[PDB]
Amino acid sequence: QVQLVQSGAEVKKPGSSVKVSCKASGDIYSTYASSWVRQAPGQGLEWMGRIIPVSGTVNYADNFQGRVTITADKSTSTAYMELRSLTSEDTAVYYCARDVARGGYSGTDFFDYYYGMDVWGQGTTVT
Amino acid sequence: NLCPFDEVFNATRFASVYAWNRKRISNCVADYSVLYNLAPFFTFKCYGVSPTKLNDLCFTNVYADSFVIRGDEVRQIAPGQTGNIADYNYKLPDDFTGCVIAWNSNKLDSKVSGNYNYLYRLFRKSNLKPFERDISTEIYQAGNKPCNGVAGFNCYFPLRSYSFRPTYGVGHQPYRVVVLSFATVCG
Amino acid sequence: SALTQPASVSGSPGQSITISCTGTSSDVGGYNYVSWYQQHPDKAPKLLIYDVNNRPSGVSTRFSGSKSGNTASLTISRLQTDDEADYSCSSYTSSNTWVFGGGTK
Repeated sequence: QVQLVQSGAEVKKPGSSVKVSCKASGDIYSTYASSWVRQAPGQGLEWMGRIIPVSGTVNYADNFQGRVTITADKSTSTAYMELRSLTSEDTAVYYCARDVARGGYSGTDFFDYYYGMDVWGQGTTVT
Repeated sequence: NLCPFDEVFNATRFASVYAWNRKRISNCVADYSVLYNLAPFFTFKCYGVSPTKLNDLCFTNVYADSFVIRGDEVRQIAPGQTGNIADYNYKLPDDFTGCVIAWNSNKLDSKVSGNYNYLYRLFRKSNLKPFERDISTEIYQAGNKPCNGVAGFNCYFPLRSYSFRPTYGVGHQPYRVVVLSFATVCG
Repeated sequence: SALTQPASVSGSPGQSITISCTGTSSDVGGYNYVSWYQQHPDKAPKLLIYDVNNRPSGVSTRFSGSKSGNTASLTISRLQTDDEADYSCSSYTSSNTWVFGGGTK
């Protein structure tokens, strides 16, 4: 319903820097917020961060504080992801999804994203 | 003319949530251009309006509730929600039309050992109607055994303190919530 | 971080299974917000439960979750023959984060 379109994969052997852009232009309200997850090959997910593009307020998991910089512009309302100081163990898939705000109101709520993640991107298998 | 918002937002010490000091704003002009994308405004839930067009909506009155709650208790400061912050402590109307603003205040409220000057109404057997408080405390809550005194185990003391600590979360950190409520106040 | 959850599942159709996600008393148990996801092999996941028990619209009847005070749990009844996937959890995690615990396959 929101039509997330994500970037292409990269073969960045370590020491490089990766940007992954999450283009979504469907039902883009002021309550839209795009989280970010990792998926390593063979094991489970790891939630990375979250952006609210109408404000720019940024969450992180503490395993990715100072490693990831989630940039997003307000007019296009789409999010980027700068993972830096890579490792060969960081070969994974990096989805972006859509955290669902639970309420009808105006923009800029940092807290309402506790429903889940309904729609997702398509995965950029960054190596 | 100008509003005293920075006397409300940039104040020294806020109210507690059980005794939320309502502050009335009128006979004034309300500039909201410094108030929507100012840096520490994590929460800006507006309900009856839109905050871009808040600068051209003249209202006859502005209320400004203000208190200090947890991070994960801003979910009750919203119409139609149930907890023990909207139910027992501070009820927001279903016909709400103002804005709910909040920001982290770990430096100003929580201290290194623990700061216990903030209290909330855990026990009350009547739900609060919108836009009023109970400030008075008495140990007699209707569990059972109506005997009165300084004791417990059936009837408990109502007010209890938040346990605020800096290395204890950001959803458990003091969020200095300021709730606005809404033709002499223009923009 | 890393709510432990067993990655063991029997692919025998016609029975009922149950997967219990544990966690500390600020991840699951501190909240009633445990959600569940299933994932295709090498595709994106999709949402099943959001609060404890609920479901969004495009979700079958058997997809039900539950809590136990500290150990959240999803169950499957009438295990359809080709529905096995990678079941993953989440929770509001006392700091606005989510925490996904492993998988099951």
